[PDB]
Amino acid sequence: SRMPSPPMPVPPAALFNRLLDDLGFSAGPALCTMLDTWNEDLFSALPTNADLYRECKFLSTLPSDVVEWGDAYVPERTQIDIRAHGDVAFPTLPATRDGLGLYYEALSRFFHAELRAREESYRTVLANFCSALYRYLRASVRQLHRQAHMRGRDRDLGEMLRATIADRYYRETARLARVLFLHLYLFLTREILWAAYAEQMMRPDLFDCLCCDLESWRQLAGLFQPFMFVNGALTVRGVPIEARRLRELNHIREHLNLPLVRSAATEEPGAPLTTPPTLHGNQARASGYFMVLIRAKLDSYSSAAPRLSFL
Repeated sequence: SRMPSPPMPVPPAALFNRLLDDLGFSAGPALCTMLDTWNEDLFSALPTNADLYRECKFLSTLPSDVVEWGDAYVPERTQIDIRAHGDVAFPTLPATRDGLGLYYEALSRFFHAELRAREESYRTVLANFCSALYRYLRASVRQLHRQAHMRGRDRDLGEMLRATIADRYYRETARLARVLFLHLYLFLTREILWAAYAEQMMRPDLFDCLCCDLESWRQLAGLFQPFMFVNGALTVRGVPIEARRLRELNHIREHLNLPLVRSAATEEPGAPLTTPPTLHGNQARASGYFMVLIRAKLDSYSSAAPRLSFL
C-alpha cells in the first residue's frame, strides 16, 4: 500500500521484518549485504535533503527530547504515499543532439523533485517506526520496573527510560533508517531509469556518436545516470575510462536491478557487459558511503555538467 499502517510496538527484530513488509522490500537485507562486498561510491552524488529532518524531534540525540516527542506523538498513516510524485515534468529526449545538455540537466532536476516529494512520505514512515520503537522500549522499562520493585528494588522509571533510549533507540533507528532509505533510492532510481533507458535505446541518432567527459569517476558511479548510452566516448578529465571498471560498475548496477551504462567506445568485443569486482578490504565499502548519506539525515536535528561532444 502506498500508505502502510503505522506499525505496532514490537521487538526490534519484528519491527524490522514489519518494515520490510510495509515496503515490499523482502530483498532489503540481501541488498544491504551486497553493499559490503563492493567498494564503489554509489551514494555521494545523491541529495541528502538533510533539511527535511532538521525539525524531526524523534531524531534528537538528547534522550529527554525523545521522551517528550514519543509520549506525545500519535502515529498517522493518513498523508502517506511512498510512491508520490513531484510536479516537475519528466523530460523527453530532445529532437536533436543539441538538446542533450539541457536533457541531462532536466532529468537530474526531475529526479530531485521526485525524491524530495517522495522523501516527505518516507520521513513520516520513519516517525511512525521510531514511535513504535519508543513505545516498545517504554513498555520494556515499565515491566522491568515492576519486577524490580516487586523485589524491593524500586528504581526511577524516568531514569530507566532515558537510559534505554541512549542504549538502544539510536542504534535501532539507524538500522531501520538504512533499509528504509535504501528502498527510497533503489525504487525511485529504478522507476525513472528503466523508463528513460527504454527511450534512449530508441534514439541511436543521439547516442551513437556521443562523447561525454566527466570531472570524476564518482559522477559516473552514482546510482542515477541520466545517460545510459554513450557510444562515441566516455572519458574522465579526458582519459578514456577503463573497460574493466565500467564492467564492474555495471555488475553492481545489474545486481541492484538498475539499467546498465552502455558505451560502444568502451566495451571490449568478446567480453561480457558485467564483471564481478574483487573486494579490497583495505578500501572503503559501498556500505560506508551509504552510511554517510543516511547519517546526514539522522544528525540533522541535533547538528559539474558533463562535457559533451560527438564523433
